[PDB]
Amino acid sequence: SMHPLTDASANDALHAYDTAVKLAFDRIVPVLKRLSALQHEDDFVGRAQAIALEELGFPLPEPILDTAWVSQLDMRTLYAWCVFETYEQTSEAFFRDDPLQGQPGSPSAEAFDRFLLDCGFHLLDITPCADGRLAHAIGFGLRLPFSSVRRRPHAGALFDVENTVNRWVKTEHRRYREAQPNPAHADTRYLKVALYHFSSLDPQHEGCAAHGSDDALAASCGLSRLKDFQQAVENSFCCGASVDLLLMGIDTDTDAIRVHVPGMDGSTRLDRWLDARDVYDATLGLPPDQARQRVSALVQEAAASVPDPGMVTLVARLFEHNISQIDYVRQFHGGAYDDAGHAERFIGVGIGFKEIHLRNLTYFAYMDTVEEGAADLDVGVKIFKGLNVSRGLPVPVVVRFDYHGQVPGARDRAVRHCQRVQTAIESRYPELFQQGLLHALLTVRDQDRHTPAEAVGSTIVF
Amino acid sequence: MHPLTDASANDALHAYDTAVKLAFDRIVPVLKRLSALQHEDDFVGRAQAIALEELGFPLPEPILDTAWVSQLDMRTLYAWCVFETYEQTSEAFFRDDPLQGQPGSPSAEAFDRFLLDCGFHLLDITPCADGRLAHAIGFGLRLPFSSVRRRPHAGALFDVENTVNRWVKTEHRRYREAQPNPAHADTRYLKVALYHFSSLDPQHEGCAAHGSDDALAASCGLSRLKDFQQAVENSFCCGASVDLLLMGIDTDTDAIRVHVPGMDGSTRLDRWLDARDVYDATLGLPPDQARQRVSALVQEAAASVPDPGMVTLVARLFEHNISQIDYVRQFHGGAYDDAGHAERFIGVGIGFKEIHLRNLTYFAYMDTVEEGAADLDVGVKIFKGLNVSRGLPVPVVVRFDYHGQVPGARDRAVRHCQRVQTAIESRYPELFQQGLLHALLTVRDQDRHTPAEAVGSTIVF
Ligand SMILES: O=C(COP(=O)(O)O)[C@H](O)[C@H](O)COP(=O)(O)O
Ligand SMILES: O=C(COP(=O)(O)O)[C@H](O)[C@H](O)COP(=O)(O)O
Ligand SMILES: [Zn+2]
Ligand SMILES: [Zn+2]
Ligand SMILES: [Zn+2]
Repeated sequence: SMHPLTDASANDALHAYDTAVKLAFDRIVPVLKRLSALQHEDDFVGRAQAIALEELGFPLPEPILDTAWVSQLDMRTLYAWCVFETYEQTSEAFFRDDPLQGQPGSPSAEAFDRFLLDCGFHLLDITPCADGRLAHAIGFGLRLPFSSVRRRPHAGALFDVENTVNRWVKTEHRRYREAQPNPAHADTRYLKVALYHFSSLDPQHEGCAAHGSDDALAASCGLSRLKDFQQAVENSFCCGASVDLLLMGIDTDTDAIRVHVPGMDGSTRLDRWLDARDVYDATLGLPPDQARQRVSALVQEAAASVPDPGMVTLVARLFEHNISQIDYVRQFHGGAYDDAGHAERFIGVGIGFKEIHLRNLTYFAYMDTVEEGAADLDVGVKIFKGLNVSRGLPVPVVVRFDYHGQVPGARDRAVRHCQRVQTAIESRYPELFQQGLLHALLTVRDQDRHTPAEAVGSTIVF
Repeated sequence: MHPLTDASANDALHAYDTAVKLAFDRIVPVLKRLSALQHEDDFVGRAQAIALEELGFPLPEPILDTAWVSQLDMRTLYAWCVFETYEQTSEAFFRDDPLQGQPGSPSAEAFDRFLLDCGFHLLDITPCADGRLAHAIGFGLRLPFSSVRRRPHAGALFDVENTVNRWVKTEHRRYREAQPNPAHADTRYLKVALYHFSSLDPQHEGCAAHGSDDALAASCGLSRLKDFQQAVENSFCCGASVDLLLMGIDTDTDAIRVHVPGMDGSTRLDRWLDARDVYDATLGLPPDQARQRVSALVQEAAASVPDPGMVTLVARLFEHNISQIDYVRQFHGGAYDDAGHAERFIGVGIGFKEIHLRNLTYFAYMDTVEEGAADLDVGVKIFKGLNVSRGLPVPVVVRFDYHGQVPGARDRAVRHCQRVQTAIESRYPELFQQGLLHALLTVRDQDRHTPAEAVGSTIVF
């Protein structure tokens, strides 16, 4: 890679990972086209199974192939099935092989938690925008181990203030009772980050659709939620409780971040920021340790007003990491992603997917209640009415809910919550359903341990 | 062949009718060939090449490129092919003038002069909208299309009040431009009502707007004619009148019959002069005499002493219709086998300037669906038997004329078309959702002689 701070080996491993997962999804349609052409031939059911097993790595539903002759092979359902099975194998390998090398207990996960405490933060809770183009922001954009971070995605970065406050009490409680992540009377803070995005190449149409592609607006709402969380904590607990804040954006064309370096008490400005492109150039010609020393100087000078020193160290580390992602896009994507808009393979709805860390793989819509999250799901369906329905393909929806395995009943409740979402989806797009253009897979994840999600129902039935 | 038949004209018109009808009827056979090929590797390539050869255009690629999922969407291709065929048909009408009767054509200039000599400064014709009469002007009466206002209506029930308004507009143009002639000149506006009947099966193949009763269709057509005249005479001072002509046509043979009127439009409903008796009466005569005998026959069939120019003009229509009688004997055995409805698409809105062939278009006049949905429902039921019976969609072409001098009239017309489309999609949601009904939106600038313009479609990509 060109920049002396860039992790060339990591760019290689990351690039192979992205390429392999995308290829698995992209070979579905060529395989299914080939199958469609065989549906009148002699041993089609047998032939199809062996073809699918050999080129997709999993079989197809026997009763679909069996019943093709009545009307025709139901490719819409087969497409959904294959997307679902590919999601499922992808997901499995994530938990089993740790492609990002960031699982709990991994060297880089423990290391980042240690560095974080060294900067005076005992938990990094980041809300990116739920835009599928930001799904790699943690693992690729900031090169952080995914298990060292609380990732809480929302459309336009509008996280839930009340639930954040509660995550803070939980965190405080484990500090008091288990000294995890650290002792309770250590001088560390909860750090809440909001991460907006924008398009340098098409600043006006390809930005954050939840804020009308107005960069200034997405940054303002993002900061406004940060400030509310901070105020909520101070007003809700005795003895000067507080949190730290960080506002950031990322360019969906180049993956370069920009940061509004705050001053000690959270003071940040919306019109001033440090851009990673600018940092990258100021250091491109230096030895690593001198480049690193310049990043700190730049972050320090860029502070809205006198900043907290740990904040400088952490923020400097994020720029150092993003530099690798900047070279990544330059070295693998001509300096600008050809898929500037939405190109996602399936819609994910419910709780953020622990295991999705790839750009443009999943259009995510958060929803804890259906009658509360329909809007974002609607934006996602209309996106896919273009990506998929226009090609004759259905809209593959993957429902997710985490649960605490160590709580009796929790798994069954989450499974029953998956089903009310499915029931709600079926009511809401009744036409798309009827026609075979919308399908749902239900999944649940024991968040109490590092284990694969598990499928617990589907709109595909035999 | 009759001594008065224009042989070569009969060939040219036949060559035209068979050409356009071939274009439309080649569609199904092509789509049948494509359907057989949709599992082959090079399907898209082979289909495009078949369509170019056969229909002369290629197909929407999205529909071919995705046939492997749903299967090949024939209903939508068929509609799209009918629309594309209509566009090529229509564009070539204005480009090539197959009838040799556009504005400024020698034929049109000749006939405009002849109408003036007969004492008439405008010829306004309402045939029943029935698809079996769309060729009445160009084939049946051999008139240049542009020398004539054609105003079709179900059962020939034209708008009395709007016709008076057309008379007013005509006089005004005589006053201000002396076009077609000075206002003081002793000419009259001529309104014609053309009803039809079936000589082979009079009980069921007649004018369905009037229950296939010949008398009712004849008498309602006259009722409108009288009412128009009475309306002019009552609404303006001084002279203020119009001339009238009630005619029918047999849809089995294309013979006309004229109720020759007295000078003041005195028309008898029970007595007519049938072109078949004219035909037989003059068949053994050399042309010069045959023309004389047609004259004396029209003179003698008048209800009371006729106007001299009316006698001349009606004699010319008989002389002209005798060729069309020979036409149907030559190329249709003396009786069309498509005795009934065999139209290739529904047309709604204003009459189609460019449509002049028998059983090509089921036309439903309407300003809005809210009115004349009855007339549209009739067509839709018919195309359930013609197209939905065999799995094909019902193709609708909406047309509105607008004055391409009024600023924004084109815009107004386009929005009028979409207003109709919404109303149609609401009237037949079952067919529309099952993809068994599609609409093409066309507007035509009626201030000059250019082709209509396609402005939207239910087929969407
Ligand atoms: O970070 C999140 C939230 O969203 P995402 O899955 O996108 O990261 C997970 O809940 C982690 O497992 C937290 O760890 P724990 O549940 O043990 O506190
Ligand atoms: O009656 C007609 C033609 O009847 P049809 O359209 O049914 O053949 C009109 O005189 C003109 O054509 C209208 O406008 P324009 O002068 O532009 O043609
Ligand atoms: Zn087949
Ligand atoms: Zn966004
Ligand atoms: Zn009729």
